[PDB]
Amino acid sequence: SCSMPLGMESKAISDAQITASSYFTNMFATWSPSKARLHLQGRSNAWRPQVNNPKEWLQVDFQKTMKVTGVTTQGVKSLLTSMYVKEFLISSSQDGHQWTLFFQNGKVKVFQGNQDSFTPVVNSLDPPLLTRYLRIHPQSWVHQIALRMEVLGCEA
Repeated sequence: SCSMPLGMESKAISDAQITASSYFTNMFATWSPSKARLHLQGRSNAWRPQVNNPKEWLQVDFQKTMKVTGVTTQGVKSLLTSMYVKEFLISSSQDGHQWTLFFQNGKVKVFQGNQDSFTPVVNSLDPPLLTRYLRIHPQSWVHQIALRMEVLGCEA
């Protein structure tokens, strides 16, 4: 009863609500944070950071506190090239300035992500995370960091 998609795919979460540490742009494509939407199609249809390293992150601002019970991630296949995140961390904030890593079994939880560029993977957050802001922190990837995502949950 608390697993509704919050609005990445539907665009109920607007472009302005999605930001990142950096993003990759060249003459071919512009992989801006607001392209990180589950199942999005087109030339520029995922977020990619400017460099591939675990210092990079993607942020969503719900604009109020929500109850988050899962995240869904997907990579992207750009032309003939596969790109996906294999493992990631999650951090959260109410105020947008002080952040907390999501913990499980005594330590920072390393979420197991994708195994291809096109199939979604759902990761449960238990206990649920009550938060206004979410950040995803890629830790390992195939070829390049690329993400499309959805957030699952309900009202706080």
